[PDB]
Amino acid sequence: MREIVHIQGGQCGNQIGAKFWEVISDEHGIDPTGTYHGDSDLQLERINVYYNEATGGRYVPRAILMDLEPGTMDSVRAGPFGQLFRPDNFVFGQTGAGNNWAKGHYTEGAELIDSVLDVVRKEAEGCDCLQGFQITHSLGGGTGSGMGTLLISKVREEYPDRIMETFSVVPSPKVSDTVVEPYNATLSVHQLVENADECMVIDNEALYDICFRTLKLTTPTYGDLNHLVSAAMSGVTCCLRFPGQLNSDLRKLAVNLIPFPRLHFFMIGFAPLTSRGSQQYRALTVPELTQQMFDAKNMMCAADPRHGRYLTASALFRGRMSTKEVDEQMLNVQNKNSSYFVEWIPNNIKSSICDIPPKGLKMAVTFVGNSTAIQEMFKRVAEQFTAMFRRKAFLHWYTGEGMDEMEFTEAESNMNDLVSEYQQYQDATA
Amino acid sequence: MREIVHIQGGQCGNQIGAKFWEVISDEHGIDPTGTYHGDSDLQLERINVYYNEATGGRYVPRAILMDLEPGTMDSVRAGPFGQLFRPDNFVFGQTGAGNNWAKGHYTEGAELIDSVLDVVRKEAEGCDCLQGFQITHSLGGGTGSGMGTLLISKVREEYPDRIMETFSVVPSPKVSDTVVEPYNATLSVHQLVENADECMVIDNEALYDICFRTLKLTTPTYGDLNHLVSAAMSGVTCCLRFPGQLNSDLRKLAVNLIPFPRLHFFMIGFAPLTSRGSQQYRALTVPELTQQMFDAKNMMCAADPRHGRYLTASALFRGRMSTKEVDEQMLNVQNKNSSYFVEWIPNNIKSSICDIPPKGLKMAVTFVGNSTAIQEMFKRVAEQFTAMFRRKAFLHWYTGEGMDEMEFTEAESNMNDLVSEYQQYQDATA
Amino acid sequence: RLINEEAEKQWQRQNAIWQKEREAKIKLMHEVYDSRKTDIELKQTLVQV
Amino acid sequence: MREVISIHVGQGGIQVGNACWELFCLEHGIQPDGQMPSDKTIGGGDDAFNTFFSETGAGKHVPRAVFLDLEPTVIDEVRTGTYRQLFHPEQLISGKEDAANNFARGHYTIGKEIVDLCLDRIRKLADNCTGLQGFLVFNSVGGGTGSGLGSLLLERLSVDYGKKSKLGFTIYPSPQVSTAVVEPYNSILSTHSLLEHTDVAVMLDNEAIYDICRRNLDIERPTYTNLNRLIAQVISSLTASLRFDGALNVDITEFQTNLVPYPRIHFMLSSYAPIISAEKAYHEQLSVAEITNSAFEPANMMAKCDPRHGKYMACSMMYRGDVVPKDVNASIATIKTKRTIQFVDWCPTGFKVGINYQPPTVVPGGDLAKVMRAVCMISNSTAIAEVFSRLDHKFDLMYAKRAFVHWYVGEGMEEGEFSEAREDLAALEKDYEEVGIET
Amino acid sequence: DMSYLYRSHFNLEPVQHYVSNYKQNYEPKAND
Amino acid sequence: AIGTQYDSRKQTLPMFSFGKSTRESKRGTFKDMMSTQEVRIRISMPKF
Ligand SMILES: Nc1nc2c(ncn2[C@@H]2O[C@H](COP(=O)(O)OP(=O)(O)OP(=O)(O)O)[C@@H](O)[C@H]2O)c(=O)[nH]1
Ligand SMILES: Nc1nc2c(ncn2[C@@H]2O[C@H](COP(=O)(O)OP(=O)(O)O)[C@@H](O)[C@H]2O)c(=O)[nH]1
Ligand SMILES: Nc1nc2c(ncn2[C@@H]2O[C@H](COP(=O)(O)OP(=O)(O)O)[C@@H](O)[C@H]2O)c(=O)[nH]1
Ligand SMILES: [Mg+2]
Repeated sequence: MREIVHIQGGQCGNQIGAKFWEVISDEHGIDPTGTYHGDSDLQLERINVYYNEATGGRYVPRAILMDLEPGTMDSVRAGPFGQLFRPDNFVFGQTGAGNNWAKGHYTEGAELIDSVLDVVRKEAEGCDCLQGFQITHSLGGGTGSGMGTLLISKVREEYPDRIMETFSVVPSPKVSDTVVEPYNATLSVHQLVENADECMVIDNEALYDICFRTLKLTTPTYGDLNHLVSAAMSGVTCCLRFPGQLNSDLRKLAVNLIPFPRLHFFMIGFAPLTSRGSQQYRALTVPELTQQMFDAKNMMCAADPRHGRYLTASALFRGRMSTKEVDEQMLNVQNKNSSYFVEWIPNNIKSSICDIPPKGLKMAVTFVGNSTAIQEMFKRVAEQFTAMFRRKAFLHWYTGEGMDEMEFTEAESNMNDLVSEYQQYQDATA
Repeated sequence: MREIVHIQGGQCGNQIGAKFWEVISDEHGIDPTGTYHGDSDLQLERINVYYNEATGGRYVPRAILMDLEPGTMDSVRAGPFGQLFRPDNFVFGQTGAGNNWAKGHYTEGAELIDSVLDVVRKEAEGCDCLQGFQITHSLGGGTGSGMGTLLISKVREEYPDRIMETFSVVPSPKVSDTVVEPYNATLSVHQLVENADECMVIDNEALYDICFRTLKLTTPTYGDLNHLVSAAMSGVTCCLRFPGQLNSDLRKLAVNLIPFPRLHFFMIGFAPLTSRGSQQYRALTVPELTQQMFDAKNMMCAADPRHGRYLTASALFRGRMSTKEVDEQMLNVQNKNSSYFVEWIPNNIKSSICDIPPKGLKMAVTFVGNSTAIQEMFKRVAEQFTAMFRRKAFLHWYTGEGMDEMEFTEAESNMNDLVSEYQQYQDATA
Repeated sequence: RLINEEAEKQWQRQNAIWQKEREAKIKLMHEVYDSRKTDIELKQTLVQV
Repeated sequence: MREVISIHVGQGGIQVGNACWELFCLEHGIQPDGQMPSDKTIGGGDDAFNTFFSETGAGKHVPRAVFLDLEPTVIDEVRTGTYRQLFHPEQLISGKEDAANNFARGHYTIGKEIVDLCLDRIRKLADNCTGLQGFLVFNSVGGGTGSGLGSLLLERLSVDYGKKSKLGFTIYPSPQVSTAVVEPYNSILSTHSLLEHTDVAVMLDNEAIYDICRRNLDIERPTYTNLNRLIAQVISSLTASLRFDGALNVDITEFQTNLVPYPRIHFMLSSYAPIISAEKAYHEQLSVAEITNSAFEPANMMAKCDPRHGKYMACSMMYRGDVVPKDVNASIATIKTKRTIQFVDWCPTGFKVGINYQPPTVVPGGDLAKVMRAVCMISNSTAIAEVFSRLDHKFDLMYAKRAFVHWYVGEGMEEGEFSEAREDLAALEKDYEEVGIET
Repeated sequence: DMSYLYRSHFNLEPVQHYVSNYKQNYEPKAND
Repeated sequence: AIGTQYDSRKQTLPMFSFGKSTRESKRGTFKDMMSTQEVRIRISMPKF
């Protein structure tokens, strides 16, 4: 009943999922080998949302791991919770992309996508009624972005009525990981906005701001960093699997977050995230939950949220908490700080509740808002791209595999127009 | 209900606050671990005034500690009664202003005050309904005084309707401790006058004189001074947190101890203070309380109070005592010294009574009064400032960081006008 | 009481995570200085020869 | 997160840094070998050595110092001594050929090819430092190599590390006791070069130290080592405020803003007390008033000048031990009331006071005796003009008929470099006259 | 030890926690 | 009950407001308690 499937590609994409299943795996108490040891039934009522059934009682996570090189996907196999993945669901090439979108979306990606697409059409139809697709990938990668931006394009071709989703990580200009980051970043965004209904961005550089200051752990590690993103995973899809006061599936959030079809970029957040050493003094209270919930330093994105205004905000709480206090506390956020909330649309925050909380705590909140501040993400991206195109630097690698110089120009114009159109409503007044 | 917050600055402020918080914790019965161990019910009725509620019931003082140098803070966090403070509120710098008012108010403080203002706003809003502030700071230190004064205006620009205090310790020439004390004290007072709602200056020289002549202890110590200061502070706000005959919050004394807008300096003293051998040959009697309280030598301001007349004087007789007796004694004292009470304001003393006494005393009274005698410190400060400025001594330091001599020229005129207007009323007659 | 049950359990595994790495590095650090003693002497031993 | 770096040049600099380092090491508790004593097992801790040492992660502790000289013997002796396992092997950059008392040689001939290494090392050591407060420099005036290298280091530091506070512990020649026949020239040149870059410097003329050593310790055959010990204790007393707990603190940054009345006059002289040998220390009571009085007494002023011959305008003193503000102010009131020591008109108070607890560690095998209270003072007094007055005369007499000018001219220095230095000194000579005159 | 400078040496010295309000209680009811 | 009321019996919940702290507004130190507690050991050095 309204279940979803996971489609992920790329080492960055693989790792996000690899840790993704671990956190979810504990939510309903599925053991590493697939042996059930749950205590409360509610953990087993809506398991169809993510798992199928097979003889022997061992559960399968319906995933499709895709990459063009063997190193990354061969890694999650030997570690914990990697044994769950069905061997037949792995499709992988043998060549490698070299961070070159041209090699990752036209020559090599197309040849292999035939088989991978086949399995995609295989599992999805099996469920009673597909709800949608959630895909995690990386905009700054070569092999990932190509297929990641491509598989989505064809998937949207066969299932026009399905709800689409994509969680992304974008390269900040400060600490750059790929010398070709501007290309594979801006080039991808053109295709993503064409078919994907929804899209999210998490800034790695902003993540480290989460660790070095909030968690107060001296040696953050990729093992540690993935955990935060994993939590946000359950932030959105949470209430879809448990009873609650006001259920809010994926599609309902779309009906209340996108003013026009061409603004589908949101920034997320999680709270409470408190360091180990200070945990005793604070007092868990929903109001204290919200202030840190709207805190400027809790958003995982690099865009400063005080430099613009919010077009719409989302809330997805956790636990047995008073219905009113959410309502009373939610309104005050739109009055004491009116300067930052747009004026032509009233009461511009929605809320929802799930009565079963994430493991270990008593209250939790997931943050989702379409903020005009996200413009600064691409202008910086565009600025580097324009600076790197005038002299035709790094032009031969991409143009040598069939892509012409005309294609880049179309990509830039579309990016530039979105920049302006995004801020048209910022200055708009009623 | 009508809670207050604490924000201390400089090494002197940090030590003074450390002693004050220990005194408060002892008076309300809170152990270092933060677990209630009181005896009567009343000790917890209004504990909200100064503390905050957290899971498990361990109460945390709502103090904010600021400094540009770390050693004092890292020391105060390890000493006795140092584990009650929230580690979150510790916000501080590293370089310091080096006893330079300009350095502490313009170059470094401008950068550092952002976080401190954010945290102070967080706590003040979190309280139920802010009643006011309390800032204790040392005028004689540059790095302290700079930020201490800057934050005064910063807060006063956002909380116009709130009431705020200023516990200040001013350096006398005889008890000189810093060569730039003239400059920093004059510059500080220039800003303090214009915005501070209330100021209570205490003199280290007078403190030493009292400690030696009255207590008769073989050797005073910084703890010895701090304990007296903390006892005075506790008297200053005793009646706001216990049942009493006649409640008198901060606003009542604010109205009853300010003749005109620009005079907001008083002097205080705590009694009784008796020699360990004199604690039993003495009689804790109502007349003795008033006699010792109006005795000149008990004032912590080095200026002799008798050199002029009082404008307004109010007392908080703490513990259970007489009322007929307070009224009659006030009348007798106001008559017998007719010339020493200004003539144009009849009924020129205020009486306040509260029931709960201190742990160890049955009768104790805190004296707050605004008298003309304070002009001595201001006149001496002005003379010292002139003797140096007229020769351009130590001038280039404050000018090399953006402050021009025009500001110095402006401040002295304002101080001189304040002195003149304060002295004028001495000769006023009806 | 149970509110403490889940929190204590989760922190337990994570700490075992903090212990597993630290115990891993500490042994290697034993290796790091271990060799240097083994190499200085060889230089020391060759000096006489 | 507080640290400082010591830059040293000149044989006197190295031999004073030695003693100061034994003092500081014995004070924190690190054996010479660099390994923490297995019995003590300090365990988890911070500060202490950080303010003067940088954690290596495990095991040894590198003293945050750099030694630079153009002469090989002292460097070789230090490397081969009993402190070999302490310092970094390659941070002791040592040259080959001696400068040979030629200041001009120390500034343009054999200094430019090694100042580059000096600056590279200083930068590397600084970048790791995250809480840099300032610098300490020990360099001699009467040595050509020392003067030239110190001048180059100060000039480069003024352009590399910004307004970061710097302190300079120079050493000038005594009014009558001399070691060389060409001291005045390098003295004048160094004064000129260093005037406009060093914020603070304290006199350490040798003859006065000889006088104090003879008078108090009652030891008749001193050597340079004892003077180095006294100097190292002076540095320890000055800097103890930054790493031990105390009721009232003052930092290195809080000196250059509290003892320099004008941007130009930034020379002050200091003194130490008490200095009593163990043979007789305890007979007096171990009178804080008498100790403070001795602090100001004319004889023990470490620089040969008469305080009675000039006014006072700035007196900064630190206390350590079981000092208490009660005694502090009781003594300060009497000193101020005194008439024989008077204060300038426009200096109503020239006292900056800091209180510290840790007593001065007494080293075995030396002359310093165990005590409970100490007083160390840094004073900038109008009497400072005397030293420069005497140096000027010592210079013009020689220059009257171009004595020894041949070698200095032949080392690349232009003819007129000396006249400009003389003019700068005269302008300085005029200033002390101007500032010291009452309104 | 540094205790001789740390804490204060002030001495100021049970069933004294009754409000002045607690003077009102009980008092049982008493032609031609 | 969805705003401000004036009676001690019924409290008024706080209404939080955004701050103005930049992503890199300095501040640090106070590393006494930390997640990792960086490793330190004692190994004797040779005599060279
Ligand atoms: N206090 C003290 N001063 C010394 C000592 N040794 C030399 N001096 C002084 O240093 C002056 C000469 O310069 P040195 O420091 O000896 O030599 P240098 O610094 O290496 O410079 P060069 O002589 O050119 O190599 C003499 O006039 C002495 O006054 C010492 O051990 N203690
Ligand atoms: N947060 C996080 N980011 C990752 C991780 N692995 C990779 N990335 C990001 O992914 C980017 C590289 O993408 P890449 O692996 O080349 O994509 P590909 O084309 O599929 O190979 C880098 O900029 C990283 O910031 C991870 O484990 N955690
Ligand atoms: N009475 C008293 N005064 C203190 C104490 N601590 C500091 N002070 C005052 O603080 C002044 C020095 O200020 P300073 O430490 O330089 O302030 P900062 O520069 O902001 O750290 C002195 O004049 C003292 O009068 C204390 O414990 N008791
Ligand atoms: Mg030499």
